[PDB]
Parts: sequence; C-alpha cells; structure tokens
Amino acid sequence: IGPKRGSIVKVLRRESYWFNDTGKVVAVDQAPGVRYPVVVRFDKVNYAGVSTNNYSPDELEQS
Amino acid sequence: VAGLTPCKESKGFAKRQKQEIKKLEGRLKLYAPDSAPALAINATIEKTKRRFEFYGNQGLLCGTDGLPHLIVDGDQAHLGEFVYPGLVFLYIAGWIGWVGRAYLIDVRTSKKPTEKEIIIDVPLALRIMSKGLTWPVAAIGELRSGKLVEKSSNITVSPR
Amino acid sequence: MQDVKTYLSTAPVLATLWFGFLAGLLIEINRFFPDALVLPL
Amino acid sequence: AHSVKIYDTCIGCTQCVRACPTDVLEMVPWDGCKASQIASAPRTEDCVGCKRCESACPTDFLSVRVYLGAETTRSMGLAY
Amino acid sequence: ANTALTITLSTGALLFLGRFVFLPFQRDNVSRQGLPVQNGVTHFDAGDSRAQEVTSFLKTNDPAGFTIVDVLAWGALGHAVGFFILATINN
Amino acid sequence: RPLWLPGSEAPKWLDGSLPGDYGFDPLDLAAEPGRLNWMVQAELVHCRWAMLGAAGIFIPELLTKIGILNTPSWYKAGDATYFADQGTLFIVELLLMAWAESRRWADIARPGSVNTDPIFPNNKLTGTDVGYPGGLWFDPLGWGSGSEDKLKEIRTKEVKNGRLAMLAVLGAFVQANVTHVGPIDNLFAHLADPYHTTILQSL
Amino acid sequence: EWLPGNPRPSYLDGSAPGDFGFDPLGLGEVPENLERFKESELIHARWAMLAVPGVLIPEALGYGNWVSAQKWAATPGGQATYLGNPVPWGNLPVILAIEFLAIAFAESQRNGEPDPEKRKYPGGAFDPLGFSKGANLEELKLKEIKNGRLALVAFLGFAVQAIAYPGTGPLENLKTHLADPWHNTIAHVIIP
Ligand SMILES: CC1=C(/C=C/C(C)=C/C=C/C(C)=C/C=C/C=C(C)/C=C/C=C(C)/C=C/C2=C(C)CCCC2(C)C)C(C)(C)CCC1
Ligand code: SF4
Repeated sequence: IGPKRGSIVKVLRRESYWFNDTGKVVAVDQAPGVRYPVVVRFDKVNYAGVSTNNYSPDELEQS
Repeated sequence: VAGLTPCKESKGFAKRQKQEIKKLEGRLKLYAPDSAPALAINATIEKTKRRFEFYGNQGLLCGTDGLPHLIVDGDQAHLGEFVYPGLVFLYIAGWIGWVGRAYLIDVRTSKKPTEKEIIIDVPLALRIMSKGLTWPVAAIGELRSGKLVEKSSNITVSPR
Repeated sequence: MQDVKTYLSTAPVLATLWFGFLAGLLIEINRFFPDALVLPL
Repeated sequence: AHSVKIYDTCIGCTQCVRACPTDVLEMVPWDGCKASQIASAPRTEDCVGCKRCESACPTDFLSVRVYLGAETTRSMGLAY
Repeated sequence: ANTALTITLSTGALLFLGRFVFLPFQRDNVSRQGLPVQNGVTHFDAGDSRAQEVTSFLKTNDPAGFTIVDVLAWGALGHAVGFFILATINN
Repeated sequence: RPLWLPGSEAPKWLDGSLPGDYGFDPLDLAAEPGRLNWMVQAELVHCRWAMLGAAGIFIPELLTKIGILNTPSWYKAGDATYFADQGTLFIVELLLMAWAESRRWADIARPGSVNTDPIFPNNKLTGTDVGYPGGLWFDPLGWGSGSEDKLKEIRTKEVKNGRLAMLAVLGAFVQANVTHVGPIDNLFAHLADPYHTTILQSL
Repeated sequence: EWLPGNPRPSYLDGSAPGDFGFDPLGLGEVPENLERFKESELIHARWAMLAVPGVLIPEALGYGNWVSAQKWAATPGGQATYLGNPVPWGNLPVILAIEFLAIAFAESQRNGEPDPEKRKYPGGAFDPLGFSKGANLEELKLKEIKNGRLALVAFLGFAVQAIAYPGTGPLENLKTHLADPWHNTIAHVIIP
C-alpha cells in the first residue's frame, strides 16, 4: 500500500505540525490492520524536535 | 498651514537660538580662549548656528513653542519632512527586505539550509545585496508573475 | 580560511561587522551632515 | 481523577510508560502498529497530571493525552 | 397649518401605498421571511406560548389580505410622514 | 558577441538575438519567463522618447547659443505662455496619450491585433514584429523591411543612439538641478576650464 | 469589442445588445447579478435620456439650469415656476407626495413582471408606434444602449460640472468652453 517509497507527499492531517508541508516517504508498512502505515520524513522538526511521523494514506496526497 | 508660522519669521524660534548660544557662551567664560575644551564649545556654537539657519531655510513650520513642526499630510511645500525621506527610507527598507527574502530562497535549495543562516554565505549574500538596488521592479515583477506570494494550499495553517 | 572565514561568516561576527559599518556610516553622515530633520532633495 | 486517553496514532515506542512517575501507563497488545502494542491507562486515578508522557511522545500530534479534570489527593501529590 | 387636512392626506397616501402599491411587496416578504425561526423551528413550535401569532386579530375581510395590523403599520408611517410635513411647514 | 563585461558570463535570458544585447542584466530585471518581451517594448519607447527628448533639449538650446531661434530653456519652458493653458495641455496630451499608448498596449499584449484601422479598415499597418509598427504613417520610406541581418543592424542603431540619449536626458536633468544652467552652456563651460567645471565643484 | 484584440469573457458572448465586453472588474461575473445589471443599465439610461432634454432645453429657453430651478424647495417660498409660470399646486409636500405615489405605483408595476425579457423591453402599451413589431429589432436595442450610455456619461458630466463650478449650468459650461477652449477645461478642476 501507500503512494510510493521515496516520494513527495503533502499532509492533509489537521492536527499535525507539517500540515500543508512537503514530506518524503521513507517507509510504508504492508501489514494489515495498521492504521497509519506511511512513515514520512520532513526537513523541519516540530516543537518536540522529531521529524518522523506516521500517517494514513487517506491523510496524504502526492505533490 | 495648521496655525503654524514659518520658522524663519518665528519669534519663538529665534528666541531658542538666542538662549542656546547664551547657554554655551556662559560655558565658555570659565575656559581659556585658546584652550582645547573651548574649541569644542566654539564648534558647538557653530554647529548650533548652522542648525538654526538650516531649519529656517527649508520652510519649516514653527508653533507657539518655537519648535519646528512636521506636516506629514503630503503638502507640496512640505515634501522633505515626511514624503521625500519616507520614499528614501522605504527604498532602503525594501532593500533590506528584498535581499533577506532572496537569501532565504537561495539557501532553501541547498544541502544544509539551516547552516547557511547561522553562517551567512557572504559570496551568496553580496551577490544579491547588489541586486537589491532595483527591488520595486523586482517585487512587483514577482507580484505580477505570482512568484512573490505563495498559494494557501502550500502554507502551514493551524487548525480551527 | 576554509574555517577561519567560516567563523568570520557566522551570525554574531557578521552582525558586528555590518552594524559596525552601519553605525560607522551613520555617525559619519551625522558629522558632515548633522542636525538633519528635513531631507532637502 | 485525571483522564489519560490513548489514541490510535501510537507507534508503541513505550517511552510514555518509561516517563511515567506514578505507574499509570502500561503497554497492552494491539494490531495497529509495527510494534504491535499500544499504551493504556488503567491506573488513571493515580495520575498526578505531570504530562511527562506527552513530553516523551514522538507522535505528531500526541497519542497519549492527559486532560486535567477533578483533582484529588492522588493528583495533588501531597504527603500530609 | 391645516392639521386636519395634512395628517389625513398623508395617512391616506401611505395607506394607498400600503393597499394598492406595496401590498404585493409586503405579502411576498412576509412569506419569504416567514415567521421567526430558532434552530429550525418556530418560537411557538419550540414551546413559547407567548410567541403564538394571533389569528383572530389578523382575521381580515379585505380581499387583498390587508389587515388591521397593516392599518396600524402603514397608517403609523402616514402619521410619521404627516408630522414630518407639519413640523417642516410650521417653521 | 561583445559583452558589457569581459570575463563575465552572459545571462541565460539575454541570448544575443535582441538588437543591442551586451549581456547587461546584473541585477536580474528580465530573468522571468515572459518578462523580456515587456522590457524591450519599455526600452523602445524610452529610447525613442529620449531621442525626441534630446532633440528638444540640446538642439534648440544649441541654436539659442548661436542665436537663430531665441527659444527659452527647456527647464523654464513650462513657465512659457502659449495659445493654450499649460495645465490644459497636460490633459489634452494624456487624452491623446490614452489613445496612442493603449493602441501600443494591445500590441504588446496581443501582437498582430491592432494593426488594422479603427475607422477605415483598408488602411492596415505593415509591421510584423512587436514594437515596429511599419506603415505609411510611421515608416513611409520603407526602411524597416529587408534581410534579417540587415534589419538587426538598423535596430541595433536605434537603441545605441537611444541609450546615449537616455543618459544625455538624465544628465541634463541633474545638471539643471544642481547648476541651474542649460546644458549647451555646460558644454561650453567645460571646453574653457575642464578641470574646474566638474561634478565635485558643482557638488 | 471595447478593446480590439482583448479576449471577451465567457459570460459576455456578444449576443446581448451593446455587449462590447467592458467588464475589467468582473462585476457581472455572477449570472444572477448579471441579469439584474441588464435591467438596471436600461432604467438608468432611460431616466438619463429623459434628463438630458430636461436640462438643456430648460437652459436653452432661458429658465435657468437644473440647479437654480431646483433650489426653490429649500426656500420657504419659491412658488414653482414652470415655463415662466408658477403652478398653483407647486408646494414641496404636494409634489413630493405625488412623486412618492405616482412613481412608486409605476416602479412597483414595473417590478411585477416575472419574465426577464419583458422587464427589459415591455412593448405593447409602451410601444404604441409599433416599431418593436417591425423589420428592425436588434439594431434599435443597440441604438437604445448607445444613446443611453451617451446620456449616462452626459448626466455624470452634468453633476460634476455643478460640483466643480457651482452656480453655473451645463450649457453655461458649454458657453464658457466655446469662448476660449484651450484655457478652461477639466484641467481647471484637476489643477487648482
Ligand atoms: C376605503 C374603504 C374602507 C375604509 C377604510 C378607512 C376609512 C380607513 C381609515 C384608516 C385610518 C383612519 C387609519 C389610521 C391609522 C392611524 C395610525 C396607525 C396612527 C398612528 C400614529 C402614530 C404611531 C404616530 C406616531 C407619532 C407620535 C405618537 C408622536 C411622535 C411622532 C409620531 C408622528 C411618530 C372600507 C374598510 C370601508 C372598505 C371599503 C374601502
Ligand atoms: S509515548 Fe506516545 S507513541 Fe510512544 S507508546 Fe506512548 S502513546 Fe504511543
């Protein structure tokens, strides 16, 4: 599943720090039952200092 | 204009010139006439007399306090109080705003974009600080071409 | 100078060198052209 | 007392439990992540409300979330 | 001066406008706007017994639906205009 | 091709097709796609208004120095009275400039659209390139047509004579601001004492 | 075709009478707004074409302009001189109450038409000479808005000449312009 590994996606999740921000997909989990399989890496950190977050494919579009 | 006499014919403005030299002349009375601190007060008096003869020759408006007041409405007599040095300012302030904006675009497409802001790339900086000379033609040029503003779909927006 | 000029290009040094030049320029404008309240040009 | 809620964005990184100073959080099995575990708050009546779990949660936005509600002698942290 | 003719003609002019001119404009707007509505229901439908629209007072015998409230509304404007005219003339 | 600065790379937008191209865009004022089409039209009116400007600033002042016209100076020509009011002649100009420049505005925006007459449509302008309205009203001698290498030379001669006139007219402006003397007399005061009549002496 | 070569917008196709594509600000972009703007452009113009003979012909016959023939209502006694003759019913509460009755009955009957084309050009009783039921129909509607926009520009001229030069009328602005036309223009208003 997922759009593609190594692709550029835009986050549609409202409560994330990287909403409407360009991110790079580093891992998509193909195991069933995982709610947020797509792991997206960002060039900028959030207030917690991390750049790695998991999103569903419904919360991302290819840009 | 606005009930203010011109400073060249203001009796209060000439009173402040009289009582400023008299304050400095009484400071000069306790020094030798060829001494080094007396040359500073003598240069202060000539700086004061240059100042009062410059304010009256520019068509400044003086109130009842004997002080030069600025008319910032955009009067044809009063352009050098606000309009002329405001356009001089905004050109310089837009120069600061255009070469800082163009530096961030030039370092966002780099390998480590955050190390180029603590350590400012001077050959990259100085090649666009010259380019900030013609910035109204480049800001409205980027405004007309759409490169000045970013679309709201690519802008980080806090949720409702 | 691969690293000495990198230190000289840092944010506090370049702020000191620019504002040293900036306040150096505005003081020297205020010597030859002092008490400037109205731009004549 | 305090209501600690775990959401489905959790990755099972366990550091919310490790940051807990009053043993509220525990890791239960789950099927929604790679680690196959999610946090839970059974002893939420023992929660002081310090939000050390929210400081240690790497998920954006947070998976563990502490809501400061009615405060008792557990959640006030008193010894007298 | 001439209070008995100025007030009567100005009330009769606004009542002529209320009956023959602006009565399709008023009857369309009281149906398009309708009764006041809170949260999808009428104030009387929500439980307010004092917000019931009266129908015995609104029971008109005029063929165009011109009731005594419209008499009390358009005739009130005819006295407001009529005392605007009388105050302007007597000056 | 020769450039404005030897050892400097020419910009990617100025490729050398345009007449008068010496790779001179240091501040990048014509980089953007579609922008160099506007800046040539801007250069062409400015160069032709300056050659019209230099023929009305220097040539009547030079013949005043000889004394066969007795025309007033150009910076005091706004104070001169005529058969019309000086304020009135501004607005009659910008009603005629509202026609002539908006016909020119549509040529830059939509080329090949306003070459036909608004009244008698058999009269059509023969110009093909943008900014060169060939026709009986503007080029009656037909010097704007021929080979492309021959046409590039005469278009190079408009702008090289035009950039000189722009510098000229900008020079007369600042000369009349700080010296208050007309510019033919500024030339004749520079052929008498050249090392004492300089911009530092005039401040 | 208000600018040759300019792309006409999709909501202005040219089939309307006077559709020259002049909408730079896009006010008629909304379709239901544009249907009101077409019946507004014509009532305005028809009132303006009833106004240009109402300004010049009282001025050319010598009974003053459209301003000095209008200041009598602010005066307590003006007596309402019409063609040099004071009408007996010419009082300010009398002529305003008739105007707030007769025009309001005319405008309410005008707004009652459900058809969006009979609102524009009604015909019938308002066309007794039968030119609407004739061979030419499209060019007369083009004649309506070309004459109408000329009188609409004329009334804008009429109003701002009174603001710029109070106490004078439009034929008196024409007589002032016809004497020395190169000195007394809009530049007297632009440059004080
Ligand atoms: C025709 C007809 C008829 C009759 C009718 C009638 C006769 C009517 C009348 C009516 C009327 C008789 C009405 C009235 C009304 C009134 C009113 C309604 C009033 C009110 C008032 C007001 C409210 C005012 C106010 C004021 C005051 C108080 C003071 C201050 C100022 C003012 C002015 C504001 C019938 C039915 C038989 C049928 C047939 C037809
Ligand atoms: S710290 Fe956050 S992401 Fe990690 S296990 Fe606890 S709730 Fe889940």
